[PDB]
Amino acid sequence: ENPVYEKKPKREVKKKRWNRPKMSLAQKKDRVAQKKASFLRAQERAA
RNA sequence: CCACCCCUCCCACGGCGCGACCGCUGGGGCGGACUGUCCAGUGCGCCCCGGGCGGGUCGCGCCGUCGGGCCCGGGGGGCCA
Repeated sequence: ENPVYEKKPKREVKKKRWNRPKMSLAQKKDRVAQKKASFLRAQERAA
């Protein structure tokens, strides 16, 4: 009788990011700086 | 028409210090993610700037030059005029 497809109307999206963004070079380069500081004050406090 | 004496036009090229324009670019603040075996650190989206730098566009001031304009225009020597 009526095979034609009435589409579902695209509601206004508030646009929030459920996905985690890609970690930038500055952050990645700085983490390994913080880690190699954290390791050397885990010796200076220790020894 | 040119050598002589001031001034004046646009165009060309080079220099120079200035305006008005896309990038680049430390710090002040919203907003959110994120990191570190101390509370401390790092991008990020709207904007704000304290700045400088050239790229070229665009528009100036002034200087350069046996400059180009039938050597623009106005106050003795050579022209297949």
